[PDB]
Amino acid sequence: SGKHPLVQAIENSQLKTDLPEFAPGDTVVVQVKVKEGDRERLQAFEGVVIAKKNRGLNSAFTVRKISSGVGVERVFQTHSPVVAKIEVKRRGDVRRAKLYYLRDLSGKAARIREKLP
RNA sequence: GGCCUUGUACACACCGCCCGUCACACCAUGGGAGUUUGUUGCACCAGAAGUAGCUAGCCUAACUGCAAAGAGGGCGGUUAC
Repeated sequence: SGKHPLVQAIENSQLKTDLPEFAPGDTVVVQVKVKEGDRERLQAFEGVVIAKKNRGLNSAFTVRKISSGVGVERVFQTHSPVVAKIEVKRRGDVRRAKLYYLRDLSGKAARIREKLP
């Protein structure tokens, strides 16, 4: 709430009301809507959350994964309608908010310990 | 000019035989700044399926228990090769 009240009021009418709770270090599956011509489908993007920005309507989160030996990161905009659904598959145990150090690790070294209730 | 003997790689028989460089044509081959293929010795990194060990997170038909739940099993995690 660092913006003017009118801007806050305009942003508040667009907020999603069903996002789950998730934190950096988790692994999530994001369903993205893909539109080809008139063909609508859902595509899954599964990976580790390495960064999360909490800014209301301007909230975002970064997901990193390995695809056919190539690392790929996508910075999803949380409240965009393109993100159909977010599932939390596993909860991780980390010590910091941003996990950019995972970019320099591979395979076993990049494993994240599971957070145990 | 004639006879005997001797040496010879000459026998078309010394107008013999025959050697090497240079020039010409062909053939195989050695060396050579480098270029490139296969294979291999170490040293390290990464590492699947699989097997062996340890775990206690989760889930559970046959057994035990009046039942609560145990035993056993499975998934997961993890170490070695």
